[PDB]
Amino acid sequence: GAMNNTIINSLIGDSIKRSNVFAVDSQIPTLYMPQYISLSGVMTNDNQAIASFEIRDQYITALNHLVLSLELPEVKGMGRFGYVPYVGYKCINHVSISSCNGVIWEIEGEELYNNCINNTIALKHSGYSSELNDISIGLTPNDTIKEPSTVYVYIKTPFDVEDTFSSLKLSDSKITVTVTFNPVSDIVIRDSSFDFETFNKEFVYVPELSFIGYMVKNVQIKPSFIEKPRRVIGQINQPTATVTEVHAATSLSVYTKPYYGNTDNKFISYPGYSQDEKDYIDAYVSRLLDDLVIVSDGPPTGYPESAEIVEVPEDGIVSIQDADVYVKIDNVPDNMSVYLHTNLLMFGTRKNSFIYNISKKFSAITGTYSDATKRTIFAHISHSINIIDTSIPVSLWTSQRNVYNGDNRSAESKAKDLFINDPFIKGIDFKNKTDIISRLEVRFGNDVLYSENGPISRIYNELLTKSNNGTRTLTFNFTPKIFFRPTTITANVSRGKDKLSVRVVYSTMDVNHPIYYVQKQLVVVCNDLYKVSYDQGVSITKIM
Amino acid sequence: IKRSNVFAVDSQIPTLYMPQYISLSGVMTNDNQAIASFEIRDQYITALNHLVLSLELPEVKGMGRFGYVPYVGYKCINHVSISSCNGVIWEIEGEELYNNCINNTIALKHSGYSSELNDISIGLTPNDTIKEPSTVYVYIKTPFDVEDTFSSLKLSDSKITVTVTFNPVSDIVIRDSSFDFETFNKEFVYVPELSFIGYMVKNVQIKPSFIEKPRRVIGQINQPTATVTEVHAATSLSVYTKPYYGNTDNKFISYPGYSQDEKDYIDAYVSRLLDDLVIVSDGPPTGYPESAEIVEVPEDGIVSIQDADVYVKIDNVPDNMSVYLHTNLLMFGTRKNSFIYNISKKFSAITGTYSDATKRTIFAHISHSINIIDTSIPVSLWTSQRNVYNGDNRSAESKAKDLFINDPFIKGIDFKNKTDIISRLEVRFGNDVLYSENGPISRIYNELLTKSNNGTRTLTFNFTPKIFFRPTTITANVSRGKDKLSVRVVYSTMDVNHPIYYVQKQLVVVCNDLYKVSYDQGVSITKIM
Amino acid sequence: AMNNTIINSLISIKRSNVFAVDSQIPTLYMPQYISLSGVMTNDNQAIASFEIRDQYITALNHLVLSLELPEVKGMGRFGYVPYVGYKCINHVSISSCNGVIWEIEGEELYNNCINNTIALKHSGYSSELNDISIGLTPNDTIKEPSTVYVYIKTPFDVEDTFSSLKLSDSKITVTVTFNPVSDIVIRDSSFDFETFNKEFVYVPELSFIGYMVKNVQIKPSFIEKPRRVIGQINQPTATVTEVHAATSLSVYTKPYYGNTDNKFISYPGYSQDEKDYIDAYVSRLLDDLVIVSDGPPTGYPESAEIVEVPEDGIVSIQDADVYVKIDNVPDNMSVYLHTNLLMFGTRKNSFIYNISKKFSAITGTYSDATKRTIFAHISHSINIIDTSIPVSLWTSQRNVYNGDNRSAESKAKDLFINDPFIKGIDFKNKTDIISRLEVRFGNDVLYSENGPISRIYNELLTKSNNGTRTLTFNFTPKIFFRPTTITANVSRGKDKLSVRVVYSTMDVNHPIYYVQKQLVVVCNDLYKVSYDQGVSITKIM
Ligand SMILES: CO[C@H]1/C=C/O[C@@]2(C)Oc3c(C)c(O)c4c(O)c(c(/C=N/N5CCN(C6CCCC6)CC5)c(O)c4c3C2=O)NC(=O)/C(C)=C\C=C\[C@H](C)[C@H](O)[C@@H](C)[C@@H](O)[C@@H](C)[C@H](OC(C)=O)[C@@H]1C
Repeated sequence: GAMNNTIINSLIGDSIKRSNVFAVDSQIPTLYMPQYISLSGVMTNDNQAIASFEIRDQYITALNHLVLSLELPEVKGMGRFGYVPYVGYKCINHVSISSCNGVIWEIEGEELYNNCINNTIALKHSGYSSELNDISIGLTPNDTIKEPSTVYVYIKTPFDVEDTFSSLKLSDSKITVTVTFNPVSDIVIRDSSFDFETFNKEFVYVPELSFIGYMVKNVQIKPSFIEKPRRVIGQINQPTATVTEVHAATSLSVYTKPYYGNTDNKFISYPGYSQDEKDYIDAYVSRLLDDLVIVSDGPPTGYPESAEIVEVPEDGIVSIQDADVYVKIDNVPDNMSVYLHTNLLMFGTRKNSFIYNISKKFSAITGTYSDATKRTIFAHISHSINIIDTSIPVSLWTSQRNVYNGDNRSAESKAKDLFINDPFIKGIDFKNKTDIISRLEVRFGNDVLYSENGPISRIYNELLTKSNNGTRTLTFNFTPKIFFRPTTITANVSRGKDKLSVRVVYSTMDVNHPIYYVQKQLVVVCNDLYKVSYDQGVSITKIM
Repeated sequence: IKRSNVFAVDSQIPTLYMPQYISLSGVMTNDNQAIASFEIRDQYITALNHLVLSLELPEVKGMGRFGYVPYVGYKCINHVSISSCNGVIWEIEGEELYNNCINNTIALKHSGYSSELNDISIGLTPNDTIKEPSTVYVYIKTPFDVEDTFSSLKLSDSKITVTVTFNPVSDIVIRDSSFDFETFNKEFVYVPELSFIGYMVKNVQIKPSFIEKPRRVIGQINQPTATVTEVHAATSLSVYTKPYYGNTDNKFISYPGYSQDEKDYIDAYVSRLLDDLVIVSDGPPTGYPESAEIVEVPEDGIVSIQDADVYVKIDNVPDNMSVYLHTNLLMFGTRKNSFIYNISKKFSAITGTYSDATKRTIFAHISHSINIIDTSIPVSLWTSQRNVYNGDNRSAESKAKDLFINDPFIKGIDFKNKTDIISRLEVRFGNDVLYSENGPISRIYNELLTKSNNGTRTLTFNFTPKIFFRPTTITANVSRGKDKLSVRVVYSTMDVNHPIYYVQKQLVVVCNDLYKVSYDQGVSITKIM
Repeated sequence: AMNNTIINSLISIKRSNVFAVDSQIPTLYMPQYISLSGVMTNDNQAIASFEIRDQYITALNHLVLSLELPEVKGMGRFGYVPYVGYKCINHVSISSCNGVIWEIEGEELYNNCINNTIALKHSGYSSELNDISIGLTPNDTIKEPSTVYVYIKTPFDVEDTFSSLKLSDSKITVTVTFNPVSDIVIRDSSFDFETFNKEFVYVPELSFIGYMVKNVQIKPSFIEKPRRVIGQINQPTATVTEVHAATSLSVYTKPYYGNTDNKFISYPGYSQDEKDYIDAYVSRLLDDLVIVSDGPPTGYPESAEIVEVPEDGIVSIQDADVYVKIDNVPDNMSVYLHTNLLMFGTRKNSFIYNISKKFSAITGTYSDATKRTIFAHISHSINIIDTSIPVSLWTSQRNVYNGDNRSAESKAKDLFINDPFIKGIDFKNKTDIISRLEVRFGNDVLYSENGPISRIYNELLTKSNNGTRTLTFNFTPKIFFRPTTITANVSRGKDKLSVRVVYSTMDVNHPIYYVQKQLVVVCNDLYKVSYDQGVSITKIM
């Protein structure tokens, strides 16, 4: 019939005991009923915004999947304004889940975001749209820059790992969820024209905590284990950080963070919603091109005396030292000539030494002059502009270290600069592309626990977690979560093996390049093992 | 201390079986709805799962614009029924099968998602090939696939009949007026083939199982209520809206083809409007209705349509010709002195260059505020009775390029289902409120828990693992009248002078009822009560 | 707060605890990421040997091969193939003192990782590596040095610690055989490949997750070992002998470019979509297709038929009409179309495969500043096959015409592509050239299909967009169960799998007809892992 005769004869024609692979006994589970519960908080104000949510109900036996709502207000007025990508996560400074017995679980804003970086849905929900993240311009004092919106922040906790099995049980105890918010300055990208002073005064965080509550008939509570993260931020430009009292750790993550305290946090360009490396680069090239190639009737005006604008010769090639720039613009009027800004942005430590000129990073600029709009429409640009260039704060171009003026752009271009205060920036560039760690050494006391010359620990992290944006992580727990006691790195207090000392070898950069002056901070995250006890309320105990 | 072996495991000998991919040709039957019946009866086919329906799409020859809807294979399905001699074992509505597969990129690609199928192709001669023949594969996801061999549909020497009801070819096709649909609808025939993974099991040990059967109730047009009766044991409840285009001719100004992003829909619309929006002509433009207000662009480039300023600057315009802006391309107004929804006002800057060689304007950059809703407005609503103005002030050429879209699985009020029109949801078990929300938090949980970007407002009752456990259901009380689920929605208030306000809405409520699979004297299902 | 309707609904039968679980103490162990430098050995194939023997290392899994790609300096066009790290691999073999435990062919390891986006990205998929870079001076940097990571997916990773390869105080040798650097590199004639091939050396490093296990309790396990059979060139048959217990059988086709110089007109670089391949081809052809010149164009062969575009704009190449209209053309110059850019035919007065006929409309604007044509919109019928035709076939002895009527400038821009993992007859493996598939277990027919339904099931069951015609026999969960296999009957002759395909035939006047095909049949055989006196495998028969 339908089955092939070769198969029928292979089977039809018994002694050995076999496991039933075609049927299973449908086990009756614990009688329960779930419900999505949303709660309004209590706002408190260094005058940091803190939201407190109290969960106390006889029928809320267990809970998991915490989602924080945030009502973003209508933004009216003049100037350029936009929210940072995944705005909802960037709002969060700290989250604490505590009971009468103390803190059960807590996370720093950046660590919660890092744990959700692989979750596209959670990231989209937190605020990733052209409506929120593109930089909008307000023309009149009553013009709407941003329409009001609601964002949803998934607060991933260890209670979600195995759904109902991992859920936080409530032993007739009061659970308080505390959310500490970062200043609105962090989540906003704006220009000088925008009235931030008024905005910061008028802005208020409007949060609402949602969770999946479970009403369990005759609950049989058993003790569980929980991994609690603990971060350590090293001193400015120090290649070392130490995590004290490490007794039972499931993982250790190492990454870098830039420090922009020495700057005004202003940047030349921002790509808006489009977040690819190419998008960041293109946004920068587009901003520079306005001043880089000028079609004018006589030498261009409105630029500093320090600026050296050169007329493009008949051959099209302009020679800036060793660098040759080919500039050819079509439909240029007979009364006008093509000009090139040979030193748009320049840096140097000594008056007659090596110079880093952004105009030298261009090799070919082709376009057509529009008689109707009286502007140059660029066709193709050949350049060597990188993600680092786009990530250089404006302050460093005009820094005291620089012997030259630095910023030779027009006043128009300078006015379009945007303040970026994103709290979750990693590495030294906006895309965290440049790996500035040449070598990583992890020491458990005096002994060397781990060492690497390549980011193989990041490769394993990215592979094992199926993430495209991982960190140099040392996982100690390869045992299945919830159903087993996690495997940890056991300490030896007597031998001085109760600390994790991380040492890195930062890459050596050129002093005549502005990124050299971007202050660095080594972030070391340690996940400590704790035991959840439900005897006379919920409580946690550090495994030692 | 006693420790569990985490580095080694005893390799259990499984049930002796042999799988085989079996493909069957059906029996076609013809309201003259196309129905395909597939009979599965073999002593050696002990169990089956992973149903895949193949469809041989024919060569499309002739004149006019033609293209298939994205995921054409899923859109073909109106209903699927898996039945035995004891009756229906499992059944699903076309849209619900598609909804269950929306997160499966592979299944969606297989069903027909290509530039070859979905881009709108134009036929120039009556014998010109518009679309080349193709075969699409529709994965009919069933609860028998959840845990592979463990969840498989067992055949107790019983006849299993797979019945596939097909939607009319009108639903899966996007065409213009020039296309001879009358002939196509007559000539078109569904050519199906059902494939499945069959298992020959030596000494099968069948045990009873549980199955979730989806039930849907579609509310009346513009009625914000729907009720699912005889709810005794439900595992979930999904709530969504569907647009109803009966009050229209199902014609739309633009369609982006294969490129399905929100931006792609918007760009396709802007491109279609631009042909009539900015005109380079020798004297005032002709071929437009008297109702049209085409204004010559002044020297400064700014044309003022009320409070809205439109900057229009076209290069290489001949000395004998002038640049013109259509100030009321598409307009809507309920009353003569009320708010006006003007599509030309949705543009702020239009720059381009006139080509002397092709005698046409090549647009460079467009600054506009056009949205996904604009692209989703049926042409009929612009020329609606409620509109005191003419409405459609486009050229006869532009109007002839309009496409009929009859996609049966459209949700919300826009083509991308972006706009959430439910302001408040209220679910009642019997008479008592089971759940209520002011925000789409149930949709957020659905999208998060299922790792889907296109979820619905879903109330999940079962958070217990499937197949290995009896699903956690909402327990009913007949005596208290708690034997039904009533859904009441409050729609988001829109301004009356916007054309989309007149899109008829339909509330869809899906209930997953729990059934017990019994294998005593053939396969049979029993509703848990 | 909980709703009153829920509280009233809840407030004898045995129930499984779904809200709590006993946290079982696992086997005491400690993991460590261990990286090892190899031993390089050298038609004169590069082989890297990695020896794993340590008292602490009890078990291992997740093999990752690191490769140090050197700085590429000099003149000419150069770029690496996408997923360069996987393409480097010819063979991988994990062996003990008792012999080979597990081994895979380079292409099969890549096929097993094609659904893993992360593993593919790590192996080298960037604009920095895969876009074709041009070197202007002999000391100009074409490619900056980079490190690529190749995830060698093994059956020991399936269930993490449970599936891990245990080392019974035995020496485990990981042997990696490398394909020639010619395979992983896309370059032009201007590039000094001769020097590069001499100077290039594979710099590998094997990383793995080692486990130090206190009081390990080793139990025997099962392993699926792949076997590949490549049929004779263009032959629609291949047989895999000694098939006693197989879990699956995959069937696919590969092109053979031995009859060519492996040179191709265009390559899209990093952008790998079908449209990207097509656009890169159109862009390369357009330079010679539409010429703006002062009088008839020069620098083309005598065989070229360059026609001046009439006032009408339409140029008629036989039945095919090409509309060409270029703006801002100088008064002294005219618009010209190359009516036979690439042509193929087997007879002097028969059907022609002309590439110029594959164009219907070409619009653009002439730039006075750069003295070149800037194309705006192109209407064409160019396909993935056209882009996949090797240059040799256009100039082949089968062709009555000259074939390649492009300029010397265009011909110099041709790139050598030697990617070892190309499937089908096109670069995107779009064209399905198998009309029918027949699989025989011994002399009896096991499976037959007229459509690629086995490929559809493979793509669906593995959640992959790039699958093959696969016959899976094991639908039982891995590691926790003995896999389900086709059972042989040596006495009845049923101890081999014979695959017979029916290839759809191409048009003899179309250059792709002369692209050689190869049938590839992959069989996964079941083996038992024994740990008694070292690690050893035994074929299930
Ligand atoms: C993290 O989850 C684990 C929980 C551990 O803790 C502990 C104590 O809690 C558990 C649950 C809460 C379970 O619900 C559970 C199962 O439902 C289950 C098995 C199955 N395991 N074995 C056990 C021995 N038997 C038998 C013994 C003698 C002859 C054969 C065979 C099956 C199991 O052990 C379970 C289990 C535990 O062991 N499924 C079956 O019974 C079955 C009908 C088929 C199984 C098919 C696959 C093989 C299996 O799905 C595989 C893909 C894995 O995914 C799981 C094993 C999973 O492990 C990992 C790792 O993934 C565990 C559920």
